[PDB]
Amino acid sequence: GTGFNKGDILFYHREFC
Amino acid sequence: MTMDIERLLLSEDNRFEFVNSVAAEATEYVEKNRDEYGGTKKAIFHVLSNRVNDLGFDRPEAYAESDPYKPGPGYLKEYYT
Amino acid sequence: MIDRYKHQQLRIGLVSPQQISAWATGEVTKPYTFHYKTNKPEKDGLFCERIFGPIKSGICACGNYRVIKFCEQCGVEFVDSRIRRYQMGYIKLTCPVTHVWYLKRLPSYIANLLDKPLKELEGLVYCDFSFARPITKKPTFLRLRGSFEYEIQSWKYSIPLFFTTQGFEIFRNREISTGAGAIREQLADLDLRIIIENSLVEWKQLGEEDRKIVRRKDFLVRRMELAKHFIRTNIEPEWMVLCLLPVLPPELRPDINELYRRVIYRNNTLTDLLVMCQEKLVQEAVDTLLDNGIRGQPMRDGHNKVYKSFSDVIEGKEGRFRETLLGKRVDYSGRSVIVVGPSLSLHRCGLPREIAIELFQTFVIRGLIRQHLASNIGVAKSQIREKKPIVWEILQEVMQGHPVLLNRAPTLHRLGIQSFQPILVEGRTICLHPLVCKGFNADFDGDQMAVHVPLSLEAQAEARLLMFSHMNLLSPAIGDPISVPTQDMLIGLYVLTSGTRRGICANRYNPCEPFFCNSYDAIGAYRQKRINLDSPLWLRWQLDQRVIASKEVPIEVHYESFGNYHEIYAHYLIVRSVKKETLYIYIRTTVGHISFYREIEEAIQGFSQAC
Amino acid sequence: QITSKVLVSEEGMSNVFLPGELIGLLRAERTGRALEEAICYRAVLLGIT
Amino acid sequence: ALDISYEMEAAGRFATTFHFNCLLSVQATCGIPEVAYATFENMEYGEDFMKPDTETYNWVIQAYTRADSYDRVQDVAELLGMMVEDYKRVQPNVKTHALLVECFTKYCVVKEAIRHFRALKNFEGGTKVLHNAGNFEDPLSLYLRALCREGR
Amino acid sequence: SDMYTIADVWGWTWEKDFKNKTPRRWSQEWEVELAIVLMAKVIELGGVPTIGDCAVILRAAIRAPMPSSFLKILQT
Amino acid sequence: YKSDHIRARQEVLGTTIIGGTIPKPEDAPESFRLLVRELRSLALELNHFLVSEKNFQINRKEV
RNA sequence: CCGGCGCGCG
Ligand SMILES: [Mg+2]
Repeated sequence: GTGFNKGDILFYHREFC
Repeated sequence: MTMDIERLLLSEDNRFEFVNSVAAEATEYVEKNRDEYGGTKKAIFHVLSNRVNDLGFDRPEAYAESDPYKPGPGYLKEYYT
Repeated sequence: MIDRYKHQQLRIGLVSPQQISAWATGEVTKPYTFHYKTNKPEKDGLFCERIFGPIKSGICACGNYRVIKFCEQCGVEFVDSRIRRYQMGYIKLTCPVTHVWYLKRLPSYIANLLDKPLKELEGLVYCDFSFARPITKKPTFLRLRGSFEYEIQSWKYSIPLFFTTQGFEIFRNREISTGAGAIREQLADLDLRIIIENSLVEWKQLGEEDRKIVRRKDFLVRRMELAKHFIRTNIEPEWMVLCLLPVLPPELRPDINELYRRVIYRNNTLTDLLVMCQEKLVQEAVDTLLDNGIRGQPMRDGHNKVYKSFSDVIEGKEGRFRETLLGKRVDYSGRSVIVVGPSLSLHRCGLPREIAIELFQTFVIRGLIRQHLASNIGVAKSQIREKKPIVWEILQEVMQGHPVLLNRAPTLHRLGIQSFQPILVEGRTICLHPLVCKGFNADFDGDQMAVHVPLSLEAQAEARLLMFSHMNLLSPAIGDPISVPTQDMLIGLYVLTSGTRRGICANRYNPCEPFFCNSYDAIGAYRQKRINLDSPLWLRWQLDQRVIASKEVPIEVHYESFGNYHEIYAHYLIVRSVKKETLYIYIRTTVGHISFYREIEEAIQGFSQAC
Repeated sequence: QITSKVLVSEEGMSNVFLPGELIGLLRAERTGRALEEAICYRAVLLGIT
Repeated sequence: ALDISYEMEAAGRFATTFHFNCLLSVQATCGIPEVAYATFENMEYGEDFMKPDTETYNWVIQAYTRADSYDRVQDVAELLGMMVEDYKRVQPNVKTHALLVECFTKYCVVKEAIRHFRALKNFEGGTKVLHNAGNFEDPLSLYLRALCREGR
Repeated sequence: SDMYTIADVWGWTWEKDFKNKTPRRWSQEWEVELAIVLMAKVIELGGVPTIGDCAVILRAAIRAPMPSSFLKILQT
Repeated sequence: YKSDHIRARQEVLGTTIIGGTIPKPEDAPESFRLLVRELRSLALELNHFLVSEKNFQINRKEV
C-alpha cells in the first residue's frame, strides 16, 4: 500500500558613481 | 469534494503515490503556515482544492463553508438523526 | 525505475556465556525479593537496585538524589527507572545445565549431534549414570566404553586410592564423567567436519546395499545437515548446555520470580557442598523455569497448579507473539451502541458528545488556546471538564474535515472497518448510515462499534482517500456492489415500480386513461390526489425510444386513408405519417415508474450541476 | 502456495541439495538445466498449515 | 553514484543495464549478497533496457560466491539456471566460467567445476583469471587440490 | 522447445565426448604411465616434487613389473 | 504511538496541542523490546540490523 | 494493572 517502495560577489562592488 | 477526489485520481497511475504526495504537500503547508490550519481550514482539504484549482476549475478554498443562518454566537446546530 | 532499496534484517542465534556476562555487566546471588518490613529491594536479590537499576529514578538504595553516575555506599546508578525494564542479570551456575529445548524436545539436537539414543543421554543427565571417555582431544589409558550404568567397583576405591586425590581429580574429568558437564565436554571437542564425512560415508554404505534401513539414513542426512550449519555460522554446539543463566529485568516480572528463587535456592545449596542429587535439582529448576510440561509430569506449586515457564508465556494464543504483538489496544478510541440514521449521507456518521470530546480532546485544547480563550493547557482541560458551552463550538469546528474509523467486532473482510466524516449528534449512540450495514454485517438490535481517530496527516490522508465508503462500493471477493438497497428500501422500490393491474384483475368484464404532456404534470396530478400510484396513464415522450419492453410487433395498426397510421404496442403508442417525417411517442405507464426514472435522472443531473 | 514445492528424493545426495529437503519448484527446475549432480525431486502437496 | 542515479531518473532519464552494472560493480564486494540480488531482481523483472547481461550475472554470481557466511551453492546454481534460460539474449565469458569453477570448487561440487573448467579452457588467459592473482584463497590452487584429492 | 541444457545452448560440443562411454579399467601400467606424465608436467610448470614423491611412484612400478619405465623415472 | 511506544506517545500529546506535525517513530515499541528480553531469558539473542543501501554499513538497532 | 473460575452480550 502506502508503504510500498519505501513510501557574495556583486555586493560591496557596485559602481561608485 | 468526493467528485474532485475521483477526478484527481483519473490522472494517477498509482493511488498510493497520490495519497503520499497529498500528505507531503499538506505537511509542507502546515510547516510553512502552522497557525492557518486546524480550525476552519484543513491542510488536506486545501491541498485538494489547490490541485483542483490548478486544473482551472474554481473551488472554494479548502472547501471551507459555514452556516449563514446561525442565530448569533453560542447557538450550535442540533443535527436531526 | 530504480527500486528504493531497503535492507533490514533480524536474526536469532544461540547465545554464549560471554554474551550473557556482557548483558549483565551484575550477578544475582541471593533469592530475596524484597524486605518483609520495608518492602525495599534486597541487595544481591532478584530485585537488587545495584544490579538492575534505580527504582524512583534518580535515587539510590540509601535515599540520596541527583538530577537526571554511581553511588559510593550502595553503588546504585543515577539514571531513569527505564533501565529496570531492559537491564539483565545472570546466575552463575556452579555446574553446567543443559538447555531443555535442545535435549528433551523431539528429535533431540544434542542426541543427534552426539549420535547416541535419547534414553542414554536422559539417563546420563537425570539418573546416576557416568559416561566413559567423554573427550578425545586428550589422551586416556582406560578401556571403558559407552555409559556404564553401574558404578565401576575399581574406579570407586582402587584407582582413587592408588592415584591419591589431587592428581586423580586433576585428570578425573577425562575418562569418566556424568551429567550435563560430560555432555558439554563432548560437544566442545566435537570435530564437525569429521562428523560430516563419517555420516556421508555411512549413508553411502547403507545405500549401496525396508523401514529402519531408511530411518537410519534419515538420521544420517539430518546429522550432516545439522553439522554443516554450525560450521558456517558463529554458533557453538556447546552453548546448548548453559553455564550462566540470564535473569529477566524486574519491571517485566513485577510465578517467574518463584522459579528464579528455586534456581538460587538449589545453586547456592550446591556451592555450599563444594552431591549428585543437588546437581540434578538445579537442572530441574532451570527446566521448569525455561520449559515446563515437556518432561511428562510438570512441576506444580503448593496449590497443585502447574507453573508457567517462558515457553508457555511466549507460545500459544495468549502468548507474546499472538496476543501482544499481532494486536494492540490503542488510545484515542471509543465505543457505543449504534442506531440507524436514514438522513445521514453515505460518507457521514454521528458521534456522541462524550466520545467526540474524549477522542478530539487535544484538538479541542489547541482550539481553545489558539483563539486566546484558554491561558494554558491546564486551564483548557479544566474548561473541558466543566462542559462549558464554548467547548462544543471548538469541538464542532475541529471535527470538520477530520475523519474517523468505525469498526464492528467480527472483522471478516476489509469492509469491516470504514472511514466516515463525524458530526455531533445528541444522545449517547453512534449514528450509522443504513446502506453500510451489510458491509459491517450490522443490525440495530444491540450491536456496538469502535471509533478511531487518525492523528498524523498521513493517516488522515489515508483514511480520507482510501477508506471512505463512496470509493468502496464494490466487494473485493467477486466485485459485486456492497451498498445495495435492502429490505425496506427494496420493498418501497418494488411497490413503486409494480405497474398497473391488468386483464381480469383490472376490469370485471371483457372490454368488448389520462394523457399528460410531461412527467411533471403527472406527478402534480398525483400530488393533488387526481390519480393513484399504479393507475395507468399515457405520457408524451419527446426523447428516443428507450423503454424496456418485449420485442414484439404492434398489437394493432390503425392506418388512415390520409396517410397517418397509429401503431399500438403493449406499452406505447407511436404515430407516424407517410407525408411527413413526424413521429410522436406516448408511453403507457404509472406515476411510480415516472418517479423512479425521475429520481435517478435528477440525482445524476444535480450531481453534475453541483460540480 | 500449495503446489510450489518439490521434495528432494531419498537417493539424490550432493553438496547442492540433501535428500528430503523441501525446495521450490522454480529453483529445482533451474538447477536441473544447469547441473547433473543428481538433482532428483518429486512434486509434493503441502497443506496451508 | 546511487544518489546521482536517483536524480537522473527523477529528471526523466531511466537507468539502463549500463548504470545498473556500474552500481553492481561496488555492491558485489560488500560481503552481503542480498544487496546485489535486490539490484539483480530490479533489473530482471523490469523493462527491456534494464534487462541483465553477462556482466550483471557475473557480478551477482561473484557477490554470492564470496559471501561472508551461510551456504550459497543453491543460489549460484539457480542463478546459473536463470542465465541458461536466457540464452537467446545472454552468453557467458571467461569471468563467468572462472567464478563458477571457483564456486563449485569451494563447495566441493567437483564435477561441475570440471565442466566449467573445460568451458574455461577455450578462453585465452583462462586459468590466469581463475588464479585471481592469488587473492580469494587462490581458486586455481583449490581446483587443483580438489582434483588431486578425489583421484581425478 | 523447452528441452535444452546448459551444454546445448552454450555450445558445449565437447560434452558428448565425455559421456556415454565405458570407463577404462584401472591397471598398474596405466597408473604408472599417468604418474610419469603428471610428474613431468608438474616439473615443467615449476612445481618441484619431493624425494618421497619419486619413491612412491617407483615402488608402484616395482609392484607390477614394468622395466621399460625404469630407465626414464630414475633419471627424472 | 497510540499503544506502547513510550517516547512517541508523549511527543504526540505535545504536537497535537500545538498542531506541529507528527513524525514517524522509527524505534521499536515496548512490546517488541519486551519480547527480546524474554527471548534473552531462553539464552536466545535477537538483533535488528539495518544495512545502508548507500555504503553497505551494518547498523545495530537499539533493542 | 496478575492469573484462574463462574455468568452473560453481539
Ligand atoms: Mg445485531
